[PDB]
Amino acid sequence: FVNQHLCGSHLVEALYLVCGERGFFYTPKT
Amino acid sequence: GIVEQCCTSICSLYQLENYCN
Ligand SMILES: [Cl-]
Ligand SMILES: [Zn+2]
Repeated sequence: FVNQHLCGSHLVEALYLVCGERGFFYTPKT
Repeated sequence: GIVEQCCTSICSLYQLENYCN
């Protein structure tokens, strides 16, 4: 797999795909 | 954070994998 700049909802889209059933935390405050 | 890691710089799906529950 390759790198890529993931920004805004595309990041959360990526996360969803990557994680799926496991779910994920989106926390831009870090 | 992920914004910095993946938006400001670049990242892989493995790096993204670190944020799954
Ligand atoms: Cl955009
Ligand atoms: Zn977009």
